[PDB]
Amino acid sequence: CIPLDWTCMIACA
Amino acid sequence: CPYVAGRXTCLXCA
Amino acid sequence: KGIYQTSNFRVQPTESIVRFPNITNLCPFGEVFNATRFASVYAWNRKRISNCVADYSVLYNSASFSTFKCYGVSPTKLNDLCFTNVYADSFVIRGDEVRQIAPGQTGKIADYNYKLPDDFTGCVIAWNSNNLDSKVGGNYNYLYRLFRKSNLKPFERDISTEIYQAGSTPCNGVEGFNCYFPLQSYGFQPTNGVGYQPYRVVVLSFELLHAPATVCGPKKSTNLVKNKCVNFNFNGLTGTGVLTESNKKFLPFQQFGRDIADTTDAVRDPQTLEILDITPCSFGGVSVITPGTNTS
Amino acid sequence: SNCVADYSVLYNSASFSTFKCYGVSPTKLNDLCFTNVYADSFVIRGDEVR
Amino acid sequence: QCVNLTTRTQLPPAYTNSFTRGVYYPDKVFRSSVLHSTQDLFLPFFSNVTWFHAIHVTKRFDNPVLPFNDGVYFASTEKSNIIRGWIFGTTLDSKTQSLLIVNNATNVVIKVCEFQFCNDPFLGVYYHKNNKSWMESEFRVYSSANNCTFEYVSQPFLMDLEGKQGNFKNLREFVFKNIDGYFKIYSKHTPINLVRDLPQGFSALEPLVDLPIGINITRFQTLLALHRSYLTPGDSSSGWTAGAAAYYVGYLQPRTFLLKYNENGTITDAVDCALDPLSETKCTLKSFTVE
Amino acid sequence: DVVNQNAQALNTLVKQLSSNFGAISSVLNDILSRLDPPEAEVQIDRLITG
Amino acid sequence: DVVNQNAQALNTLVKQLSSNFGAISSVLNDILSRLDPPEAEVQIDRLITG
Ligand SMILES: *[C@@H]1O[C@H](CO)[C@@H](O[C@@H]2O[C@H](CO)[C@@H](O)[C@H](O)[C@H]2NC(C)=O)[C@H](O)[C@H]1NC(C)=O
Ligand SMILES: *[C@@H]1O[C@H](CO)[C@@H](O[C@@H]2O[C@H](CO)[C@@H](O)[C@H](O)[C@H]2NC(C)=O)[C@H](O)[C@H]1NC(C)=O
Ligand SMILES: *[C@@H]1O[C@H](CO)[C@@H](O[C@@H]2O[C@H](CO)[C@@H](O)[C@H](O)[C@H]2NC(C)=O)[C@H](O)[C@H]1NC(C)=O
Ligand SMILES: *[C@@H]1O[C@H](CO)[C@@H](O[C@@H]2O[C@H](CO)[C@@H](O)[C@H](O)[C@H]2NC(C)=O)[C@H](O)[C@H]1NC(C)=O
Ligand SMILES: CCCCCCCCCCCCCCCCCC(=O)O
Ligand SMILES: CCCCCCCCCCCCCCCCCC(=O)O
Ligand SMILES: *CC(=O)N1CN(C(=O)C*)CN(C(=O)C*)C1
Ligand SMILES: *[C@@H]1O[C@H](CO)[C@@H](O)[C@H](O)[C@H]1NC(C)=O
Ligand SMILES: *[C@@H]1O[C@H](CO)[C@@H](O)[C@H](O)[C@H]1NC(C)=O
Ligand SMILES: *[C@@H]1O[C@H](CO)[C@@H](O)[C@H](O)[C@H]1NC(C)=O
Ligand SMILES: *[C@@H]1O[C@H](CO)[C@@H](O)[C@H](O)[C@H]1NC(C)=O
Ligand SMILES: *[C@@H]1O[C@H](CO)[C@@H](O)[C@H](O)[C@H]1NC(C)=O
Ligand SMILES: *Cc1nc(C*)nc(C*)n1
Repeated sequence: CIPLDWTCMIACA
Repeated sequence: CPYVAGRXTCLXCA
Repeated sequence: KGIYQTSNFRVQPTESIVRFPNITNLCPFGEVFNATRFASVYAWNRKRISNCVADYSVLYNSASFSTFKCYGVSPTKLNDLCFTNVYADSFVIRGDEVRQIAPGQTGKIADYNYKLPDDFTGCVIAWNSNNLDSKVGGNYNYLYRLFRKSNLKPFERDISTEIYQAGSTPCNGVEGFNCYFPLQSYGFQPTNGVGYQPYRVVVLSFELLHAPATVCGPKKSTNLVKNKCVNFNFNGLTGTGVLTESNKKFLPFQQFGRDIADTTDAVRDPQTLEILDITPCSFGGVSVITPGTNTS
Repeated sequence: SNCVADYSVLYNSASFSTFKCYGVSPTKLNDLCFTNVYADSFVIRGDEVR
Repeated sequence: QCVNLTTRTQLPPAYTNSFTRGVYYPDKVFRSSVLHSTQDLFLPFFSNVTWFHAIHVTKRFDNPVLPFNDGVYFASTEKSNIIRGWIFGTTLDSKTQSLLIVNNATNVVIKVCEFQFCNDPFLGVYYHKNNKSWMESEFRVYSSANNCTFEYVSQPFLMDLEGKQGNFKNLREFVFKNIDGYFKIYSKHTPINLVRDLPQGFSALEPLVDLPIGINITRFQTLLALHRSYLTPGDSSSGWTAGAAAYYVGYLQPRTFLLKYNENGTITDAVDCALDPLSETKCTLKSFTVE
Repeated sequence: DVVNQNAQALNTLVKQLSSNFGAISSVLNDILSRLDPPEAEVQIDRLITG
Repeated sequence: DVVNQNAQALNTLVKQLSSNFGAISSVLNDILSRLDPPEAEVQIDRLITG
């Protein structure tokens, strides 16, 4: 998984 | 009792 | 004789449309209201409720509630709505303190253990649990906070066990004279009078009609018809209008769109995630031209 | 008269089943002062508390 | 295990200007082509915000315990992913509950526990010369965690740990609120290219998560990651270097803002109506232009 | 100025439909979707007066 | 008469602040020091409308 940013993974359970 | 009377969560135990 | 303004041209709706999300499972009524263990009121448990049908009529077989009071919503409207950000708070208190589970209450529970906000939206459910939480010789496993330096904030939980200083001399972390453990045990016996019998309390909190929802009432969804005057029901939001396809692009956290008059003019359909404009059916001025009714 | 209405001392022993205030919110009682205080006390049966 | 870092060069605190930053979406309602007035906890326009540094030339590693007040605007300018998360609580020891949000280079871990936090909490990346790999090596933020009620681990991801140099490439903005037992987080990530300061511009922060934590928060502390290699010799308290990063802290207060929604529903401009009489005139005229 | 004043008065009338007037919402459908006819009557009477 | 009428209108506006408008008091501070924000909202909304 390559996120757009790590901060968008805070709301990704 | 989890405690003796007057101690712990049994402070109000007469 | 003259010309007279009348009402604007009205179009009546032809059919009723219900659009709820694709939701199959039932809500965990057995897990919430029929749990084996309940939390203490100082360490009250909060459980998230999501992706389920709130068909509360399944509680009619097993459950009997002595208290059921809703605040931001009428009880007879609960089947027609969808609920946003649902949480269930569960704890055990004595019978005399059930009245303290309400907004704007004082007392030791409402001050030191569990506090509801002033603008609380949701329902408070309580029922007697003497046969489950009382035992011969006394059940002392349920605790409450008797001592605190200040009142709790709404929906705040305090599970600290520091020694309370009830006098002038410091405690230095040990018990003694005017130095008490802040948590005290309820004494629940089956021969206690009502008022000192244990009551299980479930507090449901939710938001309504402002956001995407995933907990819904047991309403069946119809088909989506467009370009006609209909009565609609989008996730609990009712109304009358004509639904057309929209060019608006909603952000993923948005469910409804509003205009300058704060009326809902756009909605995302919960099954097919398209944006639909909402337009009122009635439009256009009408005048009648007459001679005298004594003439014709 | 001439006393501090610190009702939190009742939290140890009292356990009321009815507490209803009329001209005042119960959360405002700690911040107020009271003019002509009288306490009326009697005993009735439980059906007549309403 | 807790390590108290040494060899930090002492500097006076720095300050800068948050020009029009910190505006977030106040609700979840779509609006378009409208000027909408709302009252909420906003960072005021042209406010005096505190400037913190992580740099090694001088040597800075700024993770002080800061007050929370009524809400925090947090903005960080990074290139090598140095800011990893934050600590929220009151006493920040085992007597009270605290909220942990942290990126440990693979997941985002959100925990609400009675942490016995370290006096100098940090994360650690170690650089290998033999196969040129930067690896997550240390996690030294707490010594114990007991009696705890909220746990959340995110989906796994891949994040670059290389301590790059040059200009700052990422601007990450946050608004933290703690209202009625809910921890509300708003966020916005924009790509940037600048040297030292907080950029001037407008970007509306979108809602991220509402955490039902139910704890008292008065103080907060930023978690940073340091770098260790052969270029940094010594023990655990001295043998380290800091990658280049900076972060900015502002405070929210009740304000009335006039938000501009464009044709596509994006908040593109705002007026802080209590800033000056000209902005108050803009607010009462419901217009960004005054004749 | 005559044309602008008439247009401004009509647009002010349109914009004043978002006033709550002391009710829980300025939206009739939002009130009627959540409340039974008695409390709905209370809120709607507030909106009608405003 | 012009001066007297304008002075009388402003003084009447000042004197009309003592009207209760159906609320329990005409004093915002007396309402706020006795009631919590839910019923205080009802009384203050009555005073605001008046
Ligand atoms: C609530 O929980 C109790 C206990 O788990 C359930 O009682 C069980 O019911 C089944 C079938 O009726 C019996 O076979 C078990 O022996 C019962 N267990 C006990 C301990 O009595 C009860 O059915 C549950 N009620 C609901 C509505 O789920
Ligand atoms: C939230 O935490 C703060 C900080 O611990 C609490 O403020 C303290 O309150 C006590 C008693 O009221 C005082 O003796 C301290 O001096 C206060 N400290 C500070 C730094 O303000 C506050 O009471 C807590 N909030 C709640 C609702 O318990
Ligand atoms: C890091 O520094 C802190 C404070 O400078 C140390 O905390 C002190 O530890 C001593 C011994 O355990 C105590 O007597 C003090 O009361 C502590 N002070 C505070 C403010 O907590 C800590 O031990 C140091 N850590 C290491 C690993 O050396
Ligand atoms: C970052 O934290 C997460 C959560 O604590 C770690 O994921 C767990 O790692 C342990 C140890 O390998 C496993 O037993 C668990 O099954 C993992 N849980 C999940 C949900 O993945 C993760 O390993 C940490 N990463 C680093 C680099 O420290
Ligand atoms: C298991 C938790 C379900 C939560 C559903 C939340 C949305 C619905 C809110 C109202 C739920 C009704 C509660 C039970 C009502 C019982 C009625 C009665 O017996 O008088
Ligand atoms: C002994 C007479 C005291 C007179 C006090 C004057 C008025 C002050 C407020 C009245 C408080 C009455 C007791 C409230 C107890 C609340 C505890 C509970 O809710 O269980
Ligand atoms: C990389 C990954 O897992 N995802 C899924 N997302 C979730 O929110 C779960 C969205 N995303 C982001 O990078 C924000 C991609
Ligand atoms: C809901 O179900 C329908 C089939 O009844 C399907 O076509 C639609 O894509 C679903 N919507 C979702 C899963 O969001
Ligand atoms: C910002 O605050 C600091 C500390 O109060 C002060 O020294 C500095 O002058 C302030 N800057 C401005 C521009 O007001
Ligand atoms: C080589 O890289 C791997 C992972 O990239 C690392 O675990 C290992 O320690 C490295 N080799 C040496 C000798 O350090
Ligand atoms: C907190 O944890 C300690 C040890 O883990 C335990 O002794 C104590 O009872 C706990 N307090 C609670 C659960 O309130
Ligand atoms: C709005 O979106 C459309 C297409 O989605 C685009 O062509 C247009 O430029 C956008 N407008 C603005 C102001 O960004
Ligand atoms: C057995 C017992 N235990 C407690 C805590 N209290 C009483 C009165 N009795």
